[PDB]
Amino acid sequence: TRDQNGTWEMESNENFEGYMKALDIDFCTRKIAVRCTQTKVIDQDGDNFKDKTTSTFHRNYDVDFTVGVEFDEYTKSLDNRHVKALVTWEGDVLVCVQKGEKENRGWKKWIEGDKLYLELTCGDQVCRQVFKKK
Amino acid sequence: TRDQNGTWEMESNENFEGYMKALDIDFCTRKIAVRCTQTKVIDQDGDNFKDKTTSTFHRNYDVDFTVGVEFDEYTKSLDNRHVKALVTWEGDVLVCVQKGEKENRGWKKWIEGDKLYLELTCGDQVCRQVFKKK
Repeated sequence: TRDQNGTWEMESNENFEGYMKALDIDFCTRKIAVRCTQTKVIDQDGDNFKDKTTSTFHRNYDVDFTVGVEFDEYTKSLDNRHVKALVTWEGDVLVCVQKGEKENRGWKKWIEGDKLYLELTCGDQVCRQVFKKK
Repeated sequence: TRDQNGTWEMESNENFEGYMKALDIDFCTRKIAVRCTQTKVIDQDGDNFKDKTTSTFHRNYDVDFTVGVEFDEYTKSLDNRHVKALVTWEGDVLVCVQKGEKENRGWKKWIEGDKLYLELTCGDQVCRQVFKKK
């Protein structure tokens, strides 16, 4: 049949790497591409085609802790280091010190209204993230 | 408030790059991380916390065309090249030639049984992908 309409999920993919190398695509772009599942949404009206390809993947980083109990954190998919992490309350702020190779490494986390605030520190570098409640 | 329970979706992220460089993280890992959106699911029981952060990469690539009408394609989900793409029917197979810098570059797309087949060619490298209805 000629009718390709529908939403399609990729089930096998052979020699994706050999093809991307022939296109001279760099190592990192290739690494992202091979991790993605692919969904094709095809809308076909006779000889008129609309093809939307969605590339996606997801990874999880999970930490469990008790306030006041030191725990070993292995920072997988970040810098892959071991730190000794200790979380305390300072007011209504959750404060963590990650003792290890890097000095002044830690974070602070707190709620204000309907937003969660996260400040990640290493050395002189601070990263500030803001999350909104779903 | 001290209640951090819930699902939190990241809305802003400042100096994530400077923080990761202070952790000595390589180019590719830094590249993937800054492109992911972030969702934090926090389960809080007194001072006991579980924080599951999911990092999601998600991109859409849309091509629209009419069979037999040449169109301009910018391959942003692969090698970011401009090609002149022309799609024709060969029987019930959709055949495309992507005219441009790369020699013998094109693809073929067809339905066989109940699955969608996509064969991508550049030079002597062929990639075969198979899709099922989702």
